[PDB]
Amino acid sequence: IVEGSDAEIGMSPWQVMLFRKSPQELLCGASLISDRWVLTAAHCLLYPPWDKNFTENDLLVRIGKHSRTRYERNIEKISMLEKIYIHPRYNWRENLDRDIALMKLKKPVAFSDYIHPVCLPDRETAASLLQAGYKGRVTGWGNLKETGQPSVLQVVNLPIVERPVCKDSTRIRITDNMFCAGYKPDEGKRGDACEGDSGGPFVMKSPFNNRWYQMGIVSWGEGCDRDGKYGFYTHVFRLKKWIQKVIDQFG
Amino acid sequence: EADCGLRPLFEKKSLEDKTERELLESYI
Amino acid sequence: FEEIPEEYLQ
Ligand SMILES: *[C@@H]1O[C@H](CO)[C@@H](O)[C@H](O)[C@H]1NC(C)=O
Ligand SMILES: NC(=[NH2+])NCCC[C@@H](N)C(=O)O
Ligand code: NA
Ligand code: NA
Repeated sequence: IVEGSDAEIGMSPWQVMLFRKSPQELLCGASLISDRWVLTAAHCLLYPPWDKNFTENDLLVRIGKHSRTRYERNIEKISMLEKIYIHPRYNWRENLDRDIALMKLKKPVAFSDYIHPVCLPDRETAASLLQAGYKGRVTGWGNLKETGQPSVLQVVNLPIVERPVCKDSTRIRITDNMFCAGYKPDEGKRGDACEGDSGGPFVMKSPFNNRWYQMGIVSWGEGCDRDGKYGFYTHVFRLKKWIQKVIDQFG
Repeated sequence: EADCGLRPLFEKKSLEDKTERELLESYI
Repeated sequence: FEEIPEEYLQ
């Protein structure tokens, strides 16, 4: 996260770290959506241009964390993966369309002050909140700058951007399964996700019921925090029918 | 889950975090 | 990164 701040303890209790077993390293962010299911970006698990195709036994999920590098004894919980599910129409060849994946845990994780699931949006919450200018929150342990790494989880609040501005900021073909967020050059303020934040959540706090909803997944960008560029996020609601089908069929 | 999105150390205790008000103020 | 308990790597 560029131009963010340290998270408060328990501020993002759905935060998940995707962790490679060997070598032991951070791979991506992710989010907890139930006691057995974790949501992430497909490109965190499958990206053939970079020879990336992880299997379940390659990975661990670390939940309840604050420090990036410490083993947070008596606080974090480490879970093994039962199965990975990647969206069948995830477009890794072109533009990362439908950049979404689910991970089912081998055993349910115990909720605590530090571990708690985020809600997924209904159609009405999505329609009400996914408006240009409305702000969401992005969290992660990724790099602090494009060109270093944080001691603890970082947080930044960023406004959703009008779709024509998103489209005009890039040569990549944007789809309805993506949205973009960030400040414009004339707005003064700054902030973006960066390398290592991929797969983590873009959340919004509903003013109707005071619950946090995951509207986006950190998907892609061109650099980090560049003027005139915006971060792109998987549109969770538009892919929720697939999420539900997976959980109903395999949960 | 039934209590999804309600954080133990914040909403469950009626404590606000340091920047959530910035989000609310943008929901015009 | 601090080493994690071996139980999670087995
Ligand atoms: C990813 O790896 C799995 C297991 O090796 C394989 O079945 C699948 O075809 C691979 N996907 C791609 C796009 O290469
Ligand atoms: N928003 C933004 N500038 N980038 C988001 C994608 C980060 C991805 N390259 C990674 O984690 O490697
Ligand atoms: Na364009
Ligand atoms: Na920017």
